[PDB]
Amino acid sequence: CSFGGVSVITPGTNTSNQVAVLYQGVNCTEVPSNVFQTRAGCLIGAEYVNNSYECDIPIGAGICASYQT
Amino acid sequence: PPAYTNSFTRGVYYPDKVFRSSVLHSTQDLFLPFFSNVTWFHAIRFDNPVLPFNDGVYFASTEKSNIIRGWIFGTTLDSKTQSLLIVNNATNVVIKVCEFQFCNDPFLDVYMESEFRVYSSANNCTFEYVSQPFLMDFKNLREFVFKNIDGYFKIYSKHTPINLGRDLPQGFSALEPLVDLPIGINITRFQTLLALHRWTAGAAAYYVGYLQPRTFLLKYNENGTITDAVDCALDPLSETKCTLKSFTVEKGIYQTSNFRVQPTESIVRFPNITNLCPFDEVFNAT
Amino acid sequence: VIWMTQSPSSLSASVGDRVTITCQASQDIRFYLNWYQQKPGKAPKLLISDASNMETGVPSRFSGSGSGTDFTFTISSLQPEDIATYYCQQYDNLPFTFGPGTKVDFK
Amino acid sequence: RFASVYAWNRKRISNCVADYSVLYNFAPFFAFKCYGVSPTKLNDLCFTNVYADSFVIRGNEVSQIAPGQTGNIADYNYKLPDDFTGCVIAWNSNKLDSKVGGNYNYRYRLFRKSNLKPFERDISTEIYQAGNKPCNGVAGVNCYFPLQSYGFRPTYGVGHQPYRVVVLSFELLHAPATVCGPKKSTNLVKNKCVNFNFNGLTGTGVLTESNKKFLPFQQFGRDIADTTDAVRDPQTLEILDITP
Amino acid sequence: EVQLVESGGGVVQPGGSLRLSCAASGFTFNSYGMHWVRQAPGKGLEWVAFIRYDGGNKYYADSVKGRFTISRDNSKNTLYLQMKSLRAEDTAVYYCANLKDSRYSGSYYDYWGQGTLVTVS
Ligand SMILES: *[C@@H]1O[C@H](CO)[C@@H](O[C@@H]2O[C@H](CO)[C@@H](O[C@@H]3O[C@H](CO)[C@@H](O)[C@H](O)[C@H]3NC(C)=O)[C@H](O)[C@H]2NC(C)=O)[C@H](O)[C@H]1NC(C)=O
Ligand SMILES: *[C@@H]1O[C@H](CO)[C@@H](O[C@@H]2O[C@H](CO)[C@@H](O)[C@H](O)[C@H]2NC(C)=O)[C@H](O)[C@H]1NC(C)=O
Ligand SMILES: *[C@@H]1O[C@H](CO)[C@@H](O[C@@H]2O[C@H](CO)[C@@H](O)[C@H](O)[C@H]2NC(C)=O)[C@H](O)[C@H]1NC(C)=O
Ligand SMILES: *[C@@H]1O[C@H](CO)[C@@H](O)[C@H](O)[C@H]1NC(C)=O
Ligand SMILES: *[C@@H]1O[C@H](CO)[C@@H](O)[C@H](O)[C@H]1NC(C)=O
Ligand SMILES: *[C@@H]1O[C@H](CO)[C@@H](O)[C@H](O)[C@H]1NC(C)=O
Ligand SMILES: *[C@@H]1O[C@H](CO)[C@@H](O)[C@H](O)[C@H]1NC(C)=O
Ligand SMILES: *[C@@H]1O[C@H](CO)[C@@H](O)[C@H](O)[C@H]1NC(C)=O
Ligand SMILES: *[C@@H]1O[C@H](CO)[C@@H](O)[C@H](O)[C@H]1NC(C)=O
Ligand SMILES: *[C@@H]1O[C@H](CO)[C@@H](O)[C@H](O)[C@H]1NC(C)=O
Repeated sequence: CSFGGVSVITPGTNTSNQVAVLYQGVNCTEVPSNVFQTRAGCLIGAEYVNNSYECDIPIGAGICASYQT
Repeated sequence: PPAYTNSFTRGVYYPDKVFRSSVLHSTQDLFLPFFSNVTWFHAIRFDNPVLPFNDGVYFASTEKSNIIRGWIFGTTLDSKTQSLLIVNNATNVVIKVCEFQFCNDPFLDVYMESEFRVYSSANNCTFEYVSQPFLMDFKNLREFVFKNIDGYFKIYSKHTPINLGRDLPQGFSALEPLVDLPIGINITRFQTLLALHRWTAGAAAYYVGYLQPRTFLLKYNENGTITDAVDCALDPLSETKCTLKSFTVEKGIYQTSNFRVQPTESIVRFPNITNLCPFDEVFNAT
Repeated sequence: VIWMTQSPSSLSASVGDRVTITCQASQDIRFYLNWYQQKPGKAPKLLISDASNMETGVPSRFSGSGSGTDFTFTISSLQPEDIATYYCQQYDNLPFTFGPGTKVDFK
Repeated sequence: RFASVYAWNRKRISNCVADYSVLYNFAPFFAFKCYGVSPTKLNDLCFTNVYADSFVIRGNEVSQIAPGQTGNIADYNYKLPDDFTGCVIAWNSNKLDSKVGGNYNYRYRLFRKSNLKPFERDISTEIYQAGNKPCNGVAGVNCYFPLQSYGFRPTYGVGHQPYRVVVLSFELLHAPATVCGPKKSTNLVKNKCVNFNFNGLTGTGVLTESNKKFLPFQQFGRDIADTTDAVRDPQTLEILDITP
Repeated sequence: EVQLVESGGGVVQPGGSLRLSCAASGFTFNSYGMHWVRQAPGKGLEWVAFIRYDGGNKYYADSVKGRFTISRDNSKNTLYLQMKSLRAEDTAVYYCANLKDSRYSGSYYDYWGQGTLVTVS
């Protein structure tokens, strides 16, 4: 039965209070807006784009995230 | 009909009688949860209910007169079993734990200040207490927290002057302890006393919220006062702040908790069957 | 499990008569017992809480007494809206157990 | 005026500090039997309820105020339970409770249906009907008055003199704090490695003047890593640092 | 003025599952520990379950301990009873009750529901 750690990504309090959560190798249908499925787990609270920028907050397996837009 | 109010950061009390310097201490006790729905009673026409207790009570009130003038705690609010009574005179509070035959609509009766409209029997009390202030130290908020552990109570109190707002203002103020009574009483029901001036009253309003077992992170400054607190189950960023034991979280992934799907039901399959060893021949012979 | 028994489980009495209903427990419940009334087809309305404290909105015909293991529900007069089924409840040990219930009828 | 033995008082003792040394140097104390507790240690214990019963009895019946006894006092006048943890105190009062010419105001009940329960008090005056026939409130043959008056002439032997009795019964039921004694104390030296106790806090270290400020409700402080580093002296109310 | 409206009753195959829902609106709710009570058709009232004010401790009857679960949602003010592995001895009228306790829940008013007919055929 799926399981795994839960980590909280904060752009850094100083900037804001939003946060996104990655559930490591958890499918987005078995977790319990912006929901994105990646091979590294289920990413909730960030939208996935096809552009590219410099790493900001490493998420793992090629993906990153950062207060922007 | 009910009427609710959002209590933002209210009812944070000092957990123990210990001085602490500029220190973020993580405690786990009965606290009123952050950003909760407290109930905004009026009882003014005159209708004050008998509320449960369940785990303490946070009780706020905003009254410039002297109307909310004590409390009644108990389990049946009758004879045969004991009950606690906090009455609040103009000079001193008198806590009394006797087998009160409580009336249906209890109130004090002021001109002279009588007591015979509250109860009608005072048999066999084993506890008496007299302290001076207990109440009244633009408008002024007065907050109390009652909780009864094991056998003895605990009343925490804080009286603060506030400006005109939602009567539960956006801010922070820690509650400092008042008394610690060795009563030895099961308490599950309570209601509030009033004074009626001899019929006709003013305009009461009190806010009641219920305490729950929560983990808090309190921040004591240099002088030992609490200036801020973080409720470790209010979202994800508060879980991160309780993991780091800090109030400032810089930029990056911060691992906090563990995700482990639970079970559900519980099938239990086995093998069909076979020989059935006939009781047909022994219970049913000719 | 605290078993309860009620007596008599069938009863027929006319107007103005008095009705006693004994609730007997298998353990000791001190004064924690509720007496409900259920008219047929509706949710049960409570009448007596903690075996002696009659409520508000109920007439003063009903009365409750007894303690320990034996309790007593007493109707001093049968009005035609007293025809219902009466139930017990205990409170000390979870689970709470209702009684089997007694039926009052007219002659 | 102590009350007579069939109708004894019962003073419930509420919250106090209880110095038992005023017991200890008060009277000659013909009998002083502490049962559950030993009397040299009473000034350092907390009790919840201290029930003080009080009466008078004859001198050869002071041995009947004990758990599990027989005779016309302990059967049906005053029955101590067999789960007893109090202290029975008894002293002579022939100087006070006995007058010349008979003192007919101390009575004991000598006939009853059966015994009492522990701590049971009766004030009945109904004529015990020993015989098979009713005598409807008129005593005489086979039905007697139940309360007989004591004697207490001064010219009676020790063993017929009025002995006053106070029975203390301590119990510790539920409450986390109640009537308790006033323990030791000692002095307060400074700048010396000593063994200290500050209202429960047991430790070792050097006591020095502090510069911390506690909130009137706080007794002691702890440092980072959760170890006590300052206390407030219960008696003098001063804040002292503890170095190890 | 109190409203306890319940839903989820209907024909259930034996060994099936249901979610009985009790929408509560009126009193404050979530200050009272609430109960599920059932009545078999033609029989007396039984007892099913009890849940505290915070959803902390749940207590079940000694006959259905394990086949039912009781939960509450304090955001929408609802009670839920998950009924799995139903036999034919569970066809009943389920009431969503708030019993005038005074030892455990500490309530003072007696608020009963209306009752759903759960027919297990
Ligand atoms: C305050 O509340 C307490 C809990 O809510 C009550 O405690 C109850 O006391 C009972 C004894 O008086 C216990 O009964 C015993 O239960 C155990 C197992 O539960 C049995 O083995 C014993 O045989 C039984 N006692 C007897 C004489 O049969 C209750 O279990 C206990 N409740 C709980 C939850 O443990 C207090 O009584 C109550 N105080 C007052 C004054 O009401
Ligand atoms: C006990 O024995 C009797 C007789 O053998 C059984 O009765 C038979 O029951 C079956 C089915 O119920 C019928 O088809 C037969 O016709 C019955 N026979 C007679 C002679 O009546 C009875 O069923 C047996 N008990 C059990 C539990 O099997
Ligand atoms: C405890 O009792 C002692 C009694 O010695 C109190 O000490 C006295 O307090 C008064 C009031 O300030 C002073 O005037 C005396 O000089 C003190 N006595 C000595 C010997 O210094 C002490 O204040 C009491 N403490 C509390 C908290 O009440
Ligand atoms: C963040 O805010 C703090 C004050 O709260 C300030 O000292 C610090 O310089 C700020 N950081 C940045 C990058 O501006
Ligand atoms: C999650 O489950 C769905 C089917 O419910 C499936 O289509 C999807 O690929 C799964 N995601 C991952 C990451 O396996
Ligand atoms: C990114 O590009 C892929 C094709 O390479 C396309 O299938 C996908 O939809 C694009 N994603 C978004 C968010 O447009
Ligand atoms: C307070 O009540 C309102 C309406 O009843 C509800 O929308 C809100 O979610 C409640 N607050 C909390 C914290 O549940
Ligand atoms: C309140 O009670 C105290 C003692 O119980 C008494 O001295 C005082 O006069 C009372 N207050 C009033 C206003 O009578
Ligand atoms: C107090 O006295 C009453 C007499 O009416 C008695 O019933 C009760 O048990 C006593 N209380 C206690 C705690 O013994
Ligand atoms: C409280 O702390 C401030 C500094 O934050 C200090 O200036 C003030 O003197 C302190 N108050 C006391 C009573 O020590």
